[PDB]
Amino acid sequence: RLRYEINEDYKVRDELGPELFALWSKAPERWPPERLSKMYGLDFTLVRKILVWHHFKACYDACVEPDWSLPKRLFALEWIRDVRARKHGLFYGKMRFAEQKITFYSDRFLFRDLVNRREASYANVWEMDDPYRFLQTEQDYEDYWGDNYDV
Amino acid sequence: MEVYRRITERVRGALWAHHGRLMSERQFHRILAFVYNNKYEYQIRFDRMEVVGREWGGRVEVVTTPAGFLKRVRVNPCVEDLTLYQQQQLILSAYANACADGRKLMEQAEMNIYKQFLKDLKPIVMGIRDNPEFYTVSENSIETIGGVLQTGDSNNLCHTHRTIPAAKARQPADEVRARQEWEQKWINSPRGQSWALTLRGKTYFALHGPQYRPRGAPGAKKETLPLDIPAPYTAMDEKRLLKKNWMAYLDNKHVAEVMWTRVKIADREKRQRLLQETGRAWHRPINEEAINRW
Amino acid sequence: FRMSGGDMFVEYKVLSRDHRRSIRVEDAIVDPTFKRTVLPLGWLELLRSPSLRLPTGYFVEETVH
Amino acid sequence: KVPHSLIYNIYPYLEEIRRRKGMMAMHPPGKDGLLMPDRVVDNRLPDHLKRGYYDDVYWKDFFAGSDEHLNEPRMGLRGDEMRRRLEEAQ
Amino acid sequence: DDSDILRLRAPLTYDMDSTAALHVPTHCGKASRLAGMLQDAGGVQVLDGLGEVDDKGEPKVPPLQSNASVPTNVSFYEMARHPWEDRASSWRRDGFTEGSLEYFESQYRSAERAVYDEEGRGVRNYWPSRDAVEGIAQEEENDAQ
Amino acid sequence: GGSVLDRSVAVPIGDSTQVRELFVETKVLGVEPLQSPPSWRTPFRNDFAEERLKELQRAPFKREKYVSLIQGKYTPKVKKFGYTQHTTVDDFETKEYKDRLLSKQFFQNPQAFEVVPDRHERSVQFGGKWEYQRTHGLPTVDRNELENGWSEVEPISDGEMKVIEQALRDISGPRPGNFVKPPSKTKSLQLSESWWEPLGYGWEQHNEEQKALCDVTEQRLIDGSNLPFGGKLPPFGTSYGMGERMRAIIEDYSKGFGLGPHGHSPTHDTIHYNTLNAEGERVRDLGYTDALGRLFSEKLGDRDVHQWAVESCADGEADVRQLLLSLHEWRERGRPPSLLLANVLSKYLEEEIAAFNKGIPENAPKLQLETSDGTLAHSGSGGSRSGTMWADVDPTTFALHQASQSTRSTRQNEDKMVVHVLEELSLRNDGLVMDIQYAIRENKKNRRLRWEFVTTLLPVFGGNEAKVEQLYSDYCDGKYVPNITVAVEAFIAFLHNATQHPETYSASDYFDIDDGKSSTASGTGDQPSAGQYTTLKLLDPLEGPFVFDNVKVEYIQTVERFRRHGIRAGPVMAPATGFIAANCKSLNYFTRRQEEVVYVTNDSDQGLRRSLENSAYHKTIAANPALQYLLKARRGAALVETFNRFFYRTMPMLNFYQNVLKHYSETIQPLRQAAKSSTRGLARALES
Amino acid sequence: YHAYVPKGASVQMGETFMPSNIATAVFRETEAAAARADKTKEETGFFSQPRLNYPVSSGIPALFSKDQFDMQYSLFHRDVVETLNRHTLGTPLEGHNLETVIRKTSFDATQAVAHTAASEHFNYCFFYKSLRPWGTAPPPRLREALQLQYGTNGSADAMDEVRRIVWVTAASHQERCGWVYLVWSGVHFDVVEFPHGSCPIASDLIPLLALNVHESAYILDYGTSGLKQYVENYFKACNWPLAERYYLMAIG
Amino acid sequence: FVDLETGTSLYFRDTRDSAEAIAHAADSKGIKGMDNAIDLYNEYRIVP
Amino acid sequence: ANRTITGNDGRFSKTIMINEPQCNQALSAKTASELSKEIDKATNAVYSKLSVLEAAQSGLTDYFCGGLNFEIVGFELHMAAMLRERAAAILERSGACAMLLEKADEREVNKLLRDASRYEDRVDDALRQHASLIWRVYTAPRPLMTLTNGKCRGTGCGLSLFAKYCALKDSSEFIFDGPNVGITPYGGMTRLLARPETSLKYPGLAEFVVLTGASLFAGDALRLGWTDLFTTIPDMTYHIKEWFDTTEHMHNDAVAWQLGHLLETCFKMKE
Ligand SMILES: [Mg+2]
Repeated sequence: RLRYEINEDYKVRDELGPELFALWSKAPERWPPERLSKMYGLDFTLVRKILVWHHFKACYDACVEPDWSLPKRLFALEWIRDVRARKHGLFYGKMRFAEQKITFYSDRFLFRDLVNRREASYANVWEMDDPYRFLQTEQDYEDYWGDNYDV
Repeated sequence: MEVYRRITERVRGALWAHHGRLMSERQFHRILAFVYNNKYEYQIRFDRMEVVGREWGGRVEVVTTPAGFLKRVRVNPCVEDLTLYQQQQLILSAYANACADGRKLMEQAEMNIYKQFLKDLKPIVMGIRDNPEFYTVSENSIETIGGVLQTGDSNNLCHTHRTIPAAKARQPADEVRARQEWEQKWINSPRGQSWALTLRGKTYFALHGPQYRPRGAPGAKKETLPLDIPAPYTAMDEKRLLKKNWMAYLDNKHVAEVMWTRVKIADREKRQRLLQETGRAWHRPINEEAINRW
Repeated sequence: FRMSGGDMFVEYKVLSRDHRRSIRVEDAIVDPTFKRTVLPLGWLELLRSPSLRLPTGYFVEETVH
Repeated sequence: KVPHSLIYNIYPYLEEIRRRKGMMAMHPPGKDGLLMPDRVVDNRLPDHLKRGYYDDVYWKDFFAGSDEHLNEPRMGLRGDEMRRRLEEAQ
Repeated sequence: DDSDILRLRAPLTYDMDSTAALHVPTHCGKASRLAGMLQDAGGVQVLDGLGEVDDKGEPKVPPLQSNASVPTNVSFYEMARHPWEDRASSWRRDGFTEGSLEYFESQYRSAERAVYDEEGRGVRNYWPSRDAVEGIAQEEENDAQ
Repeated sequence: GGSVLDRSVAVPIGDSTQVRELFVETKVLGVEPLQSPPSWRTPFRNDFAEERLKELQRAPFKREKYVSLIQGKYTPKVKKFGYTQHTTVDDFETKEYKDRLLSKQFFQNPQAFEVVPDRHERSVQFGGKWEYQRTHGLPTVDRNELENGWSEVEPISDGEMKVIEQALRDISGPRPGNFVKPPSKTKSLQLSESWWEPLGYGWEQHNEEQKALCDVTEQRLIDGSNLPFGGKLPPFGTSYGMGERMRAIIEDYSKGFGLGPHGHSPTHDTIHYNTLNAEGERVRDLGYTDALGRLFSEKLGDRDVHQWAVESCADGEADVRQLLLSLHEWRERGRPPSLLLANVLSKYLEEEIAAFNKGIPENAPKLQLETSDGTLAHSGSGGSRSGTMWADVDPTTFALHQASQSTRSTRQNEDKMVVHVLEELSLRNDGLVMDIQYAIRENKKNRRLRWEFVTTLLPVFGGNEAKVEQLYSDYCDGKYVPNITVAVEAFIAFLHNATQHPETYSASDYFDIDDGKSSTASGTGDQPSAGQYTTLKLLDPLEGPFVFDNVKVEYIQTVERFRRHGIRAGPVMAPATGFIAANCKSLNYFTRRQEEVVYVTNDSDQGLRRSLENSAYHKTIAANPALQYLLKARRGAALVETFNRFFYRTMPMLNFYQNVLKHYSETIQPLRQAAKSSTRGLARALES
Repeated sequence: YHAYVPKGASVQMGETFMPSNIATAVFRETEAAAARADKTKEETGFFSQPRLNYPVSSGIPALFSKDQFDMQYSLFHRDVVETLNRHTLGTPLEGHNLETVIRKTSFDATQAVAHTAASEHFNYCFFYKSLRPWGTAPPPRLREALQLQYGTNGSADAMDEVRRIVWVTAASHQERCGWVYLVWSGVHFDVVEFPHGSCPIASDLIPLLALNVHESAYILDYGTSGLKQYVENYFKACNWPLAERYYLMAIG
Repeated sequence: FVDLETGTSLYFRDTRDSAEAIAHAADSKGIKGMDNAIDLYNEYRIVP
Repeated sequence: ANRTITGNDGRFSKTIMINEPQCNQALSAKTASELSKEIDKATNAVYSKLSVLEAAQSGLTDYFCGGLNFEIVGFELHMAAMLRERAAAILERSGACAMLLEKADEREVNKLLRDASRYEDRVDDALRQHASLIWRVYTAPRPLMTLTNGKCRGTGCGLSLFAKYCALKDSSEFIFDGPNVGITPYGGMTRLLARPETSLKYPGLAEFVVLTGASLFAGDALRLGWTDLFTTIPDMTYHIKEWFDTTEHMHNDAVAWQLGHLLETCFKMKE
């Protein structure tokens, strides 16, 4: 009764060996999620999910403890959206679709950001994708780290 | 991105067209991923250096990383007296000639990447055409339900090329083994003994000896025989799918077929354009029997 | 992070709390003989960004031997 | 119009717009990716030629029971395996 | 006058025609962005006699040179290469455990030189006895022992 | 280590005494800073002594058999890709890395490292609840060595690129089976499903194949009446959907793809193929058959195929099995006949082909068997080789069609020239001759080899390029080898013409040039170092004599790897070519006569020197400072090497044919033994 | 690209041998071709020439040079069709089968144009369909039929005898304008000679093989005295199995 | 959509100028943007 | 803000129409720099499968697009020349960026010169904005179809011909002139005329059109292979709109087919 599974192109068995583990082990900063995400023909949420699982499998394999901040780092936008949603509608959990705003944007709504992105420039590639480019104001840093009482 | 993905789809499609082999989506994407990461590496190293564009005389100087980023601008006090508009245009044109030099560099780099990529495709591509069963017919020969009809004209103009020695197989592997046989033959000779003490010799041993790489040093530590993936003799993704679920089989073979068709259409478009440029073809269909009469 | 002469060299980026102002340092010794990290006094005014939560740039400003 | 809820889908697109600067935007000079066929290639061989063609690369009698790769599917076969075919036939 | 049309072909300087060169795509994207980039670079620097040549021809305030060169060690295919065999390809192959493969190949070799010439005469026989075909290798038993 | 970072550690050379007594020459270059050697070149930071002791203690184990302790296990175990268990590659793992890693792993859990493990349970942790921040991941390599230390990549040339993309544009040409899939290849569907086997899917096709091509003693016939739906596809709304998904699978698997004769997909919107079975009828009235096929089946008549084969081969002619095989594959399963079968049929059927060819007008297609061109594909000859109207026909369909015709019942020996050898060998090696001939063709196509031959032999005759061209074409076939006299004065003429105006012959024929950037003390190597011609350079592998496109890439890589690093061996070294002796008036190579052919060796010389010095050009050549090294070298073999190299790069095919005859005289008698033995085999088998 | 390349031209690989002059002359020929194609699209009538099942870019093997066959196909036959179209429009015969034109114009002097053109159209068609390029060996069943009639105590004597009677019939038609058919009367075989502008369907026979005895057929190759050689070659190139399946369909 | 051949030519419109698609001056080589697949599995979903 | 450029948006399609019937559709520097905004903001929009640029003409004008407005350019060039004149007049009146020995004269000379250079800066801006506009059309990320209805002067020629989808109606026309107004042609069409293709098909045509100001029409632009597309259908723009209203998905398979089918059924001349 369990015999078939959707999406046969990527099997869980084959993702047990994590990809390019002999590289991003040795300098995990030079390896943002993008470089690896070009490997999978799936959508965004799925491939980031998979990358998280890779990191964890790798860690358990090498007998060291995994970065638990990693899921928060890859999903950072989703993290902050959930934090601010939780503060807005007063609840604890993860925001689901029914509770999204009903605003209807115009067709060309993204233009300003589009020309801002298209014309961006970066000194090195680390600046291009650092994990923290999501954050500008202090409110951003206060929402991103509220979890670790250390930070 | 584009130039690569076109060639990779060429490979996948051709792989299924000529033999019944499917390439795993996993594999197809991981090729491209390797190209991408190559480019990324070249970027990493490209940002450590700077390119200097210069406008009028030397009195407008612009220092910019080849990626087009701007680091410094030096200017003569002469410039300061112009106009805001002309100052802007001047600096902008210096920046442009900087981006030009940088882009020249990068384009050499990219040519290099393309070469490495091709070299990595070669065991697959030459995997499919180097078999005793592989063949092609000319594109202008009619195809009918039994088989393919003979092109009539210029019985001199059709030459069938053959990639394989028809007598006993000599594979690329035998050639590499021949190369290291000659390496050792040269080294172990007296004249080679004296050569191995030269600077040329030690350059050769530093680049191309892997065997002497100390434990933990980057790079391959043995010399590798060239990969052999003979296409009709190696089952790849179709057998796993056929065992597991028929539906994914039909879908993946469908994808390969579609890609092959698409590639072929592209080749027809390029052919058509090259035919029009040289004036043998008109700009609208003038011959409709070549289409409607089937 | 790189090695020479027996010790570590690390690049880092110093920043105010609101990340308005910043300074890069290329090769810094990682030395665990310092209980607390030391900077040149001049940077104190360079790194002071008086935000809303910290009306004066810093939360703690005192004098130590 | 675009619903507020569905905009996240545009993100990866918008992302590699931002990230396309530098080498990732670069295409190989001279190469379009569209390679037209020019010549005609056929490597096919008469059966007696391919009987021992792959003996050195692989074992002898490489094409043995292969129906697609041989015009005579039964050649090179030892008697037993020849008998098997009829055995399942009757 | 012909010399005047000869003059037209010369590239644009700012000394003659007082206009900067056009180069179009950079002007298209970055024209409105320039103030930003400039102030990111900490403004311009007004120096003195940048492109101004001295008495004997030497540059006054020596000009800035580009360090840029095409890096030659950077192939990624040898950076991440096959996990056990050292090959530089991108091709994913599931190999067999070394030492499985060795044993396997050994017993095959034995079995086949057992079938094809059973009497060790040395020539290939396509009509083998029923005892040599369905017969088990004694090497297996000997290995158990 | 190839690298910028790969320099060694500080090493001792002794006091002033031992240093002056060590070094002979010392040349200095400007001061630049000291880079610390990387971690893997550093002996104290890299010591593996513990692990090497572990290897050695386990070393006697490595010398015994591998034996499964499950007896009756044969199949190998699969090791999958990317599993941590199986990774052998250490990129940066030094003793340093292995120790940092060891320690981190130990403080993760200690109970992994105990021989008898105690209970392992998680306790609190001293850094905080977030301590993982200060702990996690694997030890990190220093980023300087990550970035900079990597080997120097071996430069890929444009030659190997053009080869690869040639192979890339070879595979993009169409295969004849894909647009309209033959009903023969669409019977092959098998699913692992429990509903697929009960209904024999391709049963009517498979039945047809069996009945037509197989003897009734051995055939299995599927009956549709007993099959689930009556061996059919059920009417639409009846079958609960079994039938519909049946149809879906079939229509999806049987669909064609790629481009058809009208240049479009089979599924294209407005334009269609096979309208009203217009192609079906086009096969009906044409049919697939050779003219040669029916001429043969006419002359042979009734009598036994095998009998005919024992006849058409006398004992020493050819293996009967070979032409039996090729005949079977040609008659049914219609194929192009192998040049073996074509030679046999040529000397068998000559009067029927003569009679078929005797009336034809001038500009109309004749019927001819001549294999002078390497390849067998009968799209290559214009279809005029056999009587075929088709480029290709898939075997199964051909066999069905011709079986729908009721004809068959289903229910001096010593001295040889090169031409003599190829026509004799044409019977006993199909493939070898096929190769020689394909190669000959490709060499005839090069403009480059032609231009070399021409411009080399022009000065000797000095005359008509008509005679030189003729001699070129005759040289191609082995019908001409140059006389050694002519050879020597051609070489001389070359040195002259290349010296007097250097521009043409240093931009076309290549000499290696001296690098004054490199200076050491030797008498040969100094004349190699400044302002001289070091070596005579052979043609690049793209413009050279023929090599197949399997190996062309590796051939290229090897040529470059060897030229760059100054390796003299393999394809770079030129084989010594033979010529016709001075006293001998013979035009060609012969299998038996070895004294007609003369080699110019280092030790035994052909008078190249005495012919050089006594030549009228000796002083104008002595003028060139660059040639002075190739004239006089420590190795007196400079002249011999220049000579042999010259005639290899100019006239490659002398060595080609020389090796052909070499091989012939080597392997011929084994082949005659095989032939006679097999033929007599079928002979006594036949009469018995 | 097939649609865009004109009717005659062959689409091939550039060898870069073209000087700019002839390279321009070609484009001009293509422009002209486009113009004449636009006018032939409107000159198109009801009937048209048959598509050939076999490539004639080179000659028909053992029979015709390229120029011979293309002087039949693209010269005489297409004229016949232009005539046929001119005279079947504006008449009661508009838009009917080739048959119902042949059969309803039979034996009348007034419609002789329509009938002649029609029957020539059919003859040429059937002639093209009667030629298989490398020839074929006559099938067993047809040989059995023919033998029962023509054969006198010899093996497939019927084949030599039929290809003799065809020769004789051809030589015995003096005018050199017409056709020779091997046909089935419905009760027996025979070889009939039709004059120009006459057809086997008009006489209600069933045609098996066609041979073109017009002098315009063999003139460029075999000259004026070469008819015997011509026929002899025709049998090297003829199509028997067609004749057979027509015979068997006629019988049932 | 895919079955009807129509519109597949449009992936390849850069071929319309031969000396350009070699030169790569324009960054748009593809239907929706920079290349034919930038994001295949993401973009299209923005339609309700 | 100037009501110079106007637009019509369907669900999946976008119409940008240039409205300047008075000066014969000759774009100013401001209006061009504006068009390069509306074009790429229409083209980089999320839902646009096709962005159609055409000329909005109430029947006053038969031009699709003019060149630079030569009246404006001529005007301010003349002004600049006049200011150089006065400045030279007073420079040689006192002689009987200019540094002098008198403060009043330095004052007014420098004021004059500065204003002159500002004028010239406006001309230069005009040229740069037109050229960059052409580039914008050339590099448009999503498909931009330029319907050419009526005549084009030089930079207008550029604007219509370099869109990857450039359609010609019967009324379409190209005038590359301006050696007749005493200037060298602009708009990049020079490139098209110099392609080795044009030298093959029509040797000499390049000199004919560049020297002699001479009009090329739809047939000539088709034979030269400057564009693939031509149509005779009334009010094509409406039909494009309503066709892309009935379309459904955004996946590039769908888009490719919808656009392609549109092209084949109308703009390619099959029938
Ligand atoms: Mg904004």
